[PDB]
Amino acid sequence: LGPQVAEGENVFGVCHIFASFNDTFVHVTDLSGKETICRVTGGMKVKADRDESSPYAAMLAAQDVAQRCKELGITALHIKLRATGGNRTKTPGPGAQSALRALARSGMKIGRIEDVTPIPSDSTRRKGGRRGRRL
RNA sequence: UUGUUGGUUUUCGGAACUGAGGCCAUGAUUAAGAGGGACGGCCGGGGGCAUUCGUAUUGCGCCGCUAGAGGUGAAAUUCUU
Ligand SMILES: [Mg+2]
Ligand SMILES: [Mg+2]
Ligand SMILES: [Mg+2]
Repeated sequence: LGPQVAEGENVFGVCHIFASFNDTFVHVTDLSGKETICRVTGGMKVKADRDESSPYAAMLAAQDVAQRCKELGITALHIKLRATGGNRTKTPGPGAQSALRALARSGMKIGRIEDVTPIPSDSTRRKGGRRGRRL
């Protein structure tokens, strides 16, 4: 079902991983990124909203992305990790490691890894007020 | 400053204006680790006007795949074939 490639050569995809503190997205596209092979999220694997960002949920999602990518015919992935970005946090959420760990452990070749968190050159006011989120 | 009068022969001192002189060693303290100002080469997210760029947030159009997404201590209001 995949492309006709020599067995000494492999076909590359791009896995956009969006690891927030509320959910994890494992999204594999082609090199252009316009076409999609398989987007599974951490909320598609758990029943509780609290666990949508869990490392376990991120691992299970990465595993479904790995199987679909292989059956479609992807063999290697370029990783593009991102946090929420913008005015929000820049550290990737707890599911970032498990998703990338699960991809490598699922027999998925890894190409180039790069952080793509959108960083503002300063921007819109952040939510919370000047006194912040007084939790 | 002439005692027979008066005219005094008058002189007299002072007070103004004015010209030419000489003479004074002729006449201006210093340059504030006070200040002002000049100049010189710099220096600075100092101020005003115009201009340029940056990515992000939000919205929209097209395309892809898909059933969730979001949010939280947990949720729900909310968005969604
Ligand atoms: Mg969540
Ligand atoms: Mg959620
Ligand atoms: Mg406190």
